[PDB]
Amino acid sequence: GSSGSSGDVKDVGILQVKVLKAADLLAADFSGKSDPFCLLELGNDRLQTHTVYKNLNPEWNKVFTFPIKDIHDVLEVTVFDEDGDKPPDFLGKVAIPLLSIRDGQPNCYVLKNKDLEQAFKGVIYLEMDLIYN
Repeated sequence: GSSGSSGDVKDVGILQVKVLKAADLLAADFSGKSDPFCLLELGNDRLQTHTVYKNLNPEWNKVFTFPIKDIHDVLEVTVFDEDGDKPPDFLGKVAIPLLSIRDGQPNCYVLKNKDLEQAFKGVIYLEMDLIYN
């Protein structure tokens, strides 16, 4: 038991993500509401947040931990909008290199679409943290 689990390569660190919430979220329906959701995808594993209905600003406030295989990786949080039988739609994205991760400060990351060159609509607040084994 005491012995460790030595064997598989030693990871460089761990990326701790914390989904706070979303502000100024575009409205899919005419009424003025939507059922968006945050979907974290890194390396090979992926995790999403609880889907909130009848709310333009879902207070996710969740946490997600993923192994850091390559320090040259980049986490991307794509928020879509679930529409019943119909599949989810793309409502902007956010690309941020782990390196950038300096401190656990609330840094707002505007939702930029494939054309990062410009913006899309509203912004988001994601709190990430870089850890080292």
